[PDB]
Amino acid sequence: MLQPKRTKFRKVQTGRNRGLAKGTDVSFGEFGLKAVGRGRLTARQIEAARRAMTRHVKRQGKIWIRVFPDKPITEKPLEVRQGKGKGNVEYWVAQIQPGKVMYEMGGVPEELAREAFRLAARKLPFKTTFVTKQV
Amino acid sequence: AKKGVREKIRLVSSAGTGHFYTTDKNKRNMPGKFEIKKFDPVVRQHVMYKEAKI
Amino acid sequence: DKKASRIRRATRARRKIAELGATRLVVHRTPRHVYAQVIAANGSEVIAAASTVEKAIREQVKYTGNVDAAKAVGKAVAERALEKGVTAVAFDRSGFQYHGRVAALAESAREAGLKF
Amino acid sequence: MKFEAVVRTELGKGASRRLRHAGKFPAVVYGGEEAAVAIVLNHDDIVNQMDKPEFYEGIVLVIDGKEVSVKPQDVQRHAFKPKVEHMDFIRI
Amino acid sequence: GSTRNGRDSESKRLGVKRFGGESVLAGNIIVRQRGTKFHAGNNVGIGKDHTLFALTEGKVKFEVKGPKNRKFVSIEAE
Amino acid sequence: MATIKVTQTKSSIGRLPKHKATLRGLGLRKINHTVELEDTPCVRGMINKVYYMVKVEE
RNA sequence: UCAACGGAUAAAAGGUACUCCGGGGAUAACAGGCUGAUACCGCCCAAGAGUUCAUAUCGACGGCGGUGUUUGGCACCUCG
RNA sequence: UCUCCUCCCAAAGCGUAACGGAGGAGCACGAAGGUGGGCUAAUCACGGUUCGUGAGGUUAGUGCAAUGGCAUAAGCCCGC
RNA sequence: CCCCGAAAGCUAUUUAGGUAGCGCCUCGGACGAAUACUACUGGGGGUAGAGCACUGUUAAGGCUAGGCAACCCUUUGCAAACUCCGAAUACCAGUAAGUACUAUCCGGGAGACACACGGCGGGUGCUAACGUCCGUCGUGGAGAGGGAAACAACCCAGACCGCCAGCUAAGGUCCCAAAUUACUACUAAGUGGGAAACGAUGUGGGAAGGCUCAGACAGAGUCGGCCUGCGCGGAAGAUG
RNA sequence: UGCUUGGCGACCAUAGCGUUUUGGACCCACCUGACUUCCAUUCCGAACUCAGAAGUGAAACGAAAUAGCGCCGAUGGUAGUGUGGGGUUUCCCCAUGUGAGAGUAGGACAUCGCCAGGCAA
Repeated sequence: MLQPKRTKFRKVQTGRNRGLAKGTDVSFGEFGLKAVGRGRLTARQIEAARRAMTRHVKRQGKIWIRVFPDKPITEKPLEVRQGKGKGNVEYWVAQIQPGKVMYEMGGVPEELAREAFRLAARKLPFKTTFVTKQV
Repeated sequence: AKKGVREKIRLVSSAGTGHFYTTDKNKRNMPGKFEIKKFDPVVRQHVMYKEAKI
Repeated sequence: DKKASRIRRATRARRKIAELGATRLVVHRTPRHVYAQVIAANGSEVIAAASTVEKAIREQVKYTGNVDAAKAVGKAVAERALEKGVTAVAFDRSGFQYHGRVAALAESAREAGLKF
Repeated sequence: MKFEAVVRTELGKGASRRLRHAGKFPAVVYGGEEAAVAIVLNHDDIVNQMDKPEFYEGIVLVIDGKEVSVKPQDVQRHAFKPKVEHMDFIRI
Repeated sequence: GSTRNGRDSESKRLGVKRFGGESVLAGNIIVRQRGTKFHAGNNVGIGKDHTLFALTEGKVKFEVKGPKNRKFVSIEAE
Repeated sequence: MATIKVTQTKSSIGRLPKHKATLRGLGLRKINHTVELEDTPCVRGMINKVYYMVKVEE
């Protein structure tokens, strides 16, 4: 599970997740898994998908995780009333907008990449697409 | 809480006008009686003023 | 860099003089030669100007780099500015210490009737 | 490769978007001494040839009847759909 | 079950009080600021708290000037 | 320069406060009320403000 | 350190199930309501387990719903 | 928890709430104030039982939070 | 009976369901465009966005001090309390037209200081709540009428009175129930008229591609992707 | 009339750095000397200062050249957004208005005033 080694601030206001992604191009590998939907990608979700991919490729080729969960999410404990200050950080998320290439793979055949990515895609909470490096 | 230790003092005109300025001092840094030229408004002149209590 | 250091030492006064809107008497001084300009408040246009590179001062003096030269230039620039109707100036040392030739020039420009 | 291109009369967001709804895409041709020209291209036409290498080496754009040799300079792609939103062609 | 936070100062109503082109009397505060976010130009004084105020009547002019590209408030004669 | 006619076609109930002010400024008072106004960049600007509830006749 | 910081007095702690009055559904306890984090049920992927064999049975890591159904949140109704 | 200061929330004037997110103050200083004159950092590189040269350009400094400032320094030294 | 018509805010409070000043209402007086709206002109922005120049945070590779790896370099992201940048709006001011009893000032009288929902920007909460706290606009409050089955707060729209007149708004036009016909498609699921991941030879359109009368696919077509419209499953609740 | 240098400015990178080359007529710089002391070193004539002028443009400085690095920068598109509508409403779309940031083409080795000197008209 990924999280910032340190942070300037422990808690962050919720905010909003409008817009399209910035890093929308396969920039390190040949194939990538791109987000079509919008959402929060938890660190747990990120690692589930990574394990899925890695197992499938069977120690062949390289994998680039291009999303880092750096937004702390807090939850109020159960049986606590509203108030008495912001809740405790429970998990970290990465804000995903449509277009964001989240993972990349190289040094494997495209069909193995498509399968690896389909398996990872199934661990993820929003829709994705297979993408290739372009000119 | 209050951490202030600088003692308040009244600087008094060396003329007998009885005009005084007030200020404060660190009694450790300034053990002796403070002396300083200051305008006395009664005699309308700059004269020496010397420390006194209150 | 000596020139930059000097210009640094000059800026505070020059900026002040500009703020005051005063006519400025700028003095430059080099190991040989010495210079004096009266400049308008705008700081662009020179009203009067004397130096030891000028022929008339160069001839009338022995060395140009002397304190005696600085007295000549002080006198010259003052007379020329008084002709232009420049009375009351602000003296810009231009980063040199008020001393020796610079002060000598200043004194001579005061003696000639520039007020500062 | 030769593509028909129409010079854009209406420019900006509302127009650009309408083209893209109509299966076309705004594009611009610049380079040399001639002013940049804003053109409409057919999406399917261009995009179908963008798999070919020759496309990137050079194409001809028939703009206002006149053949213009241009190389692709920049492509703005859609965020996640396999579409092209805009292209810059540099006169060759 | 409590907050270590809670605190905040009173807002100090800083900012430009008279914008470009405004007619000001001598004394009129133009800018209230912390430090020289704006510098004093012609016909503008600067207080101890870096308050810029009109030294003369006229119109407020903002201007970037100088080698550092600093903003200056001046009063223009009008 | 020439006078244009302007009708109010929709209600001013619920409109932004400045938009109601603009209708007042055109002289419009009720639905279907038409005013004749000198065509002017100023008068045009007011119309642009409330175009959604104003029909112009030129 | 009138710091409860516009500073009731110079000068002040508790108990009441022995209790009382005026009020409040402005405000809690019951039940209803809203919500569904949680829970419960279902489903998706299939790492694997299962002699062999993902899918007889089970289903890791993750994901999506449904119910109102636990633990909760809220304070809308009811304190003549 | 209660007053005060700084930032964020605060929606590019001002102002703007929550038992919202973060820190500070309840002083210090007769110079650490006035003014004249002067000066310019951090950190490296390299050579030397702090020193020199170079790079660098304020990443330093600011009596004490943060913010805005600061080379004409508001930073550093000295005389009066 | 007639005219006008709020507030549920700020500040303070042994104050919080009270009260005071202020804001908002009214009445009188003064004053008269100084006001509002718009165009133009002049301003300051540091928000949205964006970016990584700073501060942090992040990935890969290089290079290498060091002991694997700083620091740099290349590439790649993230930020309420980051900014090399940077809008729209809003605000301040000026100039000017037209429209408007506006603005302001001084007095008499108040009431109110429990707000609600909805939109938009946010904090909090689970980007839960008919939740909670702000900003701003609307409506309700204090607002009838028409629509939304019924429905303060949504949509349309502001009721002086009368009329067995006419036109329209939102919304509608088979029958309940006032009003519609023609034409072109699509859907077969009562979808319409609740529900996702995902699943699937459902079906319509579009633009390409591969393979094929030298024989494809199982003697003429066939296979698979893409962009799209509409449907199917996924889909269990308590009186009918 | 140039062509240069010096001073003071405008302007504040399209102007800047870096690199290369070049200059001593004047100027500028470095330079020479400073118990004798105007003045100076929290030590030092480094600086500041004074008295000078043999040397040298080495350094610096100026100038020229150089897109090397910074800087500037369209058109087009994109983002956002005011108003009014719509939706599949955690987020979008449509009409209209506005319109970045980044990037691309490209630009760019400034421009200008006052005074004075040298050279040369």
